[PDB]
Amino acid sequence: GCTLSAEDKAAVERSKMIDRNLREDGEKAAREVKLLLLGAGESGKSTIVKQMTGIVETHFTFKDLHFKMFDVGGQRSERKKWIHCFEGVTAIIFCVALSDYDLVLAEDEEMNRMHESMKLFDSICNNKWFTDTSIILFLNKKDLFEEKIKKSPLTICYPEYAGSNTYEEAAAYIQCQFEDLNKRKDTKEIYTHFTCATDTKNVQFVFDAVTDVIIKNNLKDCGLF
Amino acid sequence: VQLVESGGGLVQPGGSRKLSCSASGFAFSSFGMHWVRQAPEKGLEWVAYISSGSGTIYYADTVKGRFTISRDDPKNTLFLQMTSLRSEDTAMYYCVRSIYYYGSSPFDFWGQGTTLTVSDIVMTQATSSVPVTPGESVSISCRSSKSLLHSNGNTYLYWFLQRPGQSPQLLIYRMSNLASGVPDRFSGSGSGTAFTLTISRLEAEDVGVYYCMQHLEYPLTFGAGTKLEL
Amino acid sequence: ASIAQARKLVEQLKMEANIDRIKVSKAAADLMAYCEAHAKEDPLLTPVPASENPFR
Amino acid sequence: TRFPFFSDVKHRLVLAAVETTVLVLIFAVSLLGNVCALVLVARRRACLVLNLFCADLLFISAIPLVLAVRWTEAWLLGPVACHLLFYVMTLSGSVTILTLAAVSLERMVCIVHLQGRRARAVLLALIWGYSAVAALPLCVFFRVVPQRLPGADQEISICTLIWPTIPGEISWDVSFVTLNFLVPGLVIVISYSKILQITKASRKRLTVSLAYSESHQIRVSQQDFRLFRTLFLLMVSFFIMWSPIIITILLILIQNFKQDLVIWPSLFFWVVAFTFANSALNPILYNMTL
Amino acid sequence: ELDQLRQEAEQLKNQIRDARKACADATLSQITNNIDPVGRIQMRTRRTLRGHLAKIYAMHWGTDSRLLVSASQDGKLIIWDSYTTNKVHAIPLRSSWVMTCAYAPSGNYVACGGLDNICSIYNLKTREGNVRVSRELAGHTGYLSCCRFLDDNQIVTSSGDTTCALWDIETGQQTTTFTGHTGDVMSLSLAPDTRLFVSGACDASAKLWDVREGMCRQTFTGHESDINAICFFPNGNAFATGSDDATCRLFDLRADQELMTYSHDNIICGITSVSFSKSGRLLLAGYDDFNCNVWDALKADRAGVLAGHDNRVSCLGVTDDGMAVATGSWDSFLKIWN
Ligand SMILES: CCCCCCCC/C=C\CCCCCCCC(=O)O
Repeated sequence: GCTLSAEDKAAVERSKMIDRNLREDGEKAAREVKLLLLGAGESGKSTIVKQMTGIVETHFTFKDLHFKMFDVGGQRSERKKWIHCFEGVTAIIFCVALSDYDLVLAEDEEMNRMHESMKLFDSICNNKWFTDTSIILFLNKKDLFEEKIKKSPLTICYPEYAGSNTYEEAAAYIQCQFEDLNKRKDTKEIYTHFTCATDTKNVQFVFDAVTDVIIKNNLKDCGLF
Repeated sequence: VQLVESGGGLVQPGGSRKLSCSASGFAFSSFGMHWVRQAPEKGLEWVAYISSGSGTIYYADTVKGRFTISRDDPKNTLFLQMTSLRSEDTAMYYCVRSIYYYGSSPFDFWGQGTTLTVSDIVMTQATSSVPVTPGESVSISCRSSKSLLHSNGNTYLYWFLQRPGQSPQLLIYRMSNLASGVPDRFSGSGSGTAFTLTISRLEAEDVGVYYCMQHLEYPLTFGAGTKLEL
Repeated sequence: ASIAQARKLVEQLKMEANIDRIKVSKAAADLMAYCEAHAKEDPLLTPVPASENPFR
Repeated sequence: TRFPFFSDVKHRLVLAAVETTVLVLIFAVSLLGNVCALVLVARRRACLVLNLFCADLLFISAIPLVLAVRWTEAWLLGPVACHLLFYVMTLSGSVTILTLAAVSLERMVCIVHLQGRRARAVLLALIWGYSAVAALPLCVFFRVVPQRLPGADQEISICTLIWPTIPGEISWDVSFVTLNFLVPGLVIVISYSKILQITKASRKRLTVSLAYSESHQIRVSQQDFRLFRTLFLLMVSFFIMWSPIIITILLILIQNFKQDLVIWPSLFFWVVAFTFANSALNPILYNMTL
Repeated sequence: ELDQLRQEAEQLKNQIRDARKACADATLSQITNNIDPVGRIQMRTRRTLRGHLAKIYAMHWGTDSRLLVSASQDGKLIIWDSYTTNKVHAIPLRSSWVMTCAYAPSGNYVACGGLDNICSIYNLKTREGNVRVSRELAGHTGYLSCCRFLDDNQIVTSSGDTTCALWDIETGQQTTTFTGHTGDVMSLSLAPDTRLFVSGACDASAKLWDVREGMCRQTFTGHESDINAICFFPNGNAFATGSDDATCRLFDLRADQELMTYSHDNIICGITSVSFSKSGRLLLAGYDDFNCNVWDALKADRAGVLAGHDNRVSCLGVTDDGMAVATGSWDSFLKIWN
């Protein structure tokens, strides 16, 4: 500083301290896992939040790893104007209920709720903002599905289904449909888990999926994958 | 916003003494701090400066090698360690907060002062005292040995007022800008090496000694001070 | 309340269908006049000399 | 009894006609690939790999002079080129190997910590610094002596490597190969084995949890194979490409007390050319965009 | 009843179309065809502002034409000197999902907002030396898309609940609600006299509101997609809009018509921001193709291109003195042009 006055030099020093604080806050921010929570109505998102208006942000720590979970279900506005704000999240956690196969929406009594769930799922999978964002799919309320599957066949929602009206086959069929909604197989990974309101391993499952996603991201960045 | 100095008293010549200042009610760590002392001759002398990040420290050439200025942010405390005290160090020591950014007011709040007793750009104010009556306008002049107008367009002149029994208070910053809380009766003007402070109407609370200061380069220097006497 | 909304639209069109309008050529001439009158004051249309440009 | 480095009496002018082609092809291909690879990263930007390309280019700077000294039986190049020609390639080789080891270390650490500049600015200095304190005997101990090489009948000026003291030669060679060749190889092996172990541990974790449909296991297998192949190639290429010169150096060292003519004067040219060929593989093994 | 009202509404749309058509005696292109063209507008990057670590969404100039405020998704609202590139303030936000920011014309306050449906107003001039929250205005049920200060200690905001609001900051309550849009309200622009304002929405329409009465004065249509940006012409008698169909349009308030369309054949990206120069002869527009275009507002020709951003340009502003243009984009840099 040879052409600056004393006050200009002090202002430049203030700017450098602001820079130093911004860099520190950036370094702390980069170590947190950002998860975007998506689900249809009555999809068990409340239980998923419990186990781990505007936007709602939930913070937690597991195995010394910090997670930041963002619930956007309270917004009632065009997604395409604000969904791009979530480009760069570590993963999208998508909640689908297994008891909705024979239920219809209150708005349209002729529209199956699970087909709307698949429409949201494939709107999110094949977007242009989430081409490399992994999805952790939670199929909730499995304990309420194995008891009612015997009375309501999959043919109510899936007329082309051929097989047994049991949990073992129906769960795999639904998992296959949801995973096959994806088109970018080689870039996007879907991790499917079958859980319930009394389950406790959801946190470990999310931890494992996030660890794998971070490993793959680091391998891709370091030119090894 | 409060600054409390402590640690004063009588010191034997050649001894050592620490003065301290406790800050409360403001973000201490975001401000740089000055030590400015007033001798019994009632002139203001700038002693030391330490920046907000403690990376920049300046001393007056009379105290270099003997005084050390330091901070402790978590206690909001400013320290001054004085060694080899001389008879010329007897003074009222004031702690001053100062913040620097575009449009800021760098000498807004002064402390109360602690008494210590021991057993360059020249600012000229040719008039030592002006006889005044309430209700009349007054003009105080200050002249610098060097032009204070910098190439960036700013002129670094400050006007302060010290009332009897009180600490100095900032009135004008950078020649023409009125400090917060000061009534609009005060106005600053000038160019180059000539500066003028005008008061449209005096009240009972405008009595005291007015000082002019330059902040173009360190060390910071004060004027002799012009007194207004009823 | 669909009838209420229809009435709101009808009255908003009441406050739209009965307003004064001018010719497009007159508005274009007014824009031309404003652009020409202030042309010498626009530092982007007429580059300011470097000695007065605050950014280099 | 003093091995000539780059002089041969030489079946006539055909061997020169092919040695003047292979080296120029290596030079052109390595330079083009490295420069292109370097600039490819200039718009994709890591920081160490750039140094790898720079070291490869400074290494392949050598080819024209080694082929020039080979085009004749003597040097006719000067006692100062003999002090630089070999220290411009030993330095570059050491830098390349240490940069490879540093890249492996940083990749392994990045994978392990599941995610700076200062460290890099120092890593580069140490890498270049150690490749100028260890190659120092390579710039002071060469002399252009006429050894009266057998098969010329005249004294022929060859820039040989006089070694005044045997204990100094043995101690330096033992330290040079160990700290330049062996340690980076061990670092690379450990780093890539650890990366494979981390990947396999994660894949085992996501298999017990039953989080993979039958149809995706194929992709998982395909992905782990590709990862496995890439790392295996990166591990084995370092030893396959760099070992011949280390073996050659140890053989020349043991060639003083050993009297079995363990190495041919011509052989050291082909070994060094083979090493030059490594700069046509480095820009494609460590930059895989396919 | 319902049918009667709908039929009456249709006749009113017919008469408005007929009233507008009767006033279209000539086009603007038939009047400005004989004006000497602006030529070629060359601009160069003078300042680059570094320090945001995420996408920059909003930017606003101060009325001194020297201080900037910018908002990013890293949770930071930064105030810039922009002559020396020094940072003056860095305000951390309670919610990092910020989409809009504004600078008070007095320079004492800044405002911000986003996906938290709350407009936060900060006091820049305090005795403690730091910047603190002065107000949090809540009452919108959607994301806050744009906010602008008025000189009467009042603020106008627009949100994704399809409404606009005039807020009294000191009380912290809404004083006026502007309803009438049928889609998300994306942009606002205040008139130079701060007595009318315009809002552009996702129903492919813009509306002129009287900020003192709360009623809609007139509605402008013509865009084929959502309107992302809107700006007033300097004299207050016209405004320009930018939409997702890669077209800019100039509208006249007194003629109640569209005057000129700004488009070209190789531009297929949406428009994110629009602004006018001091004289109004140049129209500047930011696009999703990472570039910015300068159009001749009267001849509808492309007068220049601003390039150098590596991602979508999200915000654009011109100083009150007309000396410089500031652009911000998703690569986390701000640039100043002359
Ligand atoms: C790690 C080594 C990389 C060096 C690559 C360049 C190849 C070196 C070629 C000639 C250098 C001289 C080789 C012999 C040196 C040792 C001589 C000895 O004492 O036996």
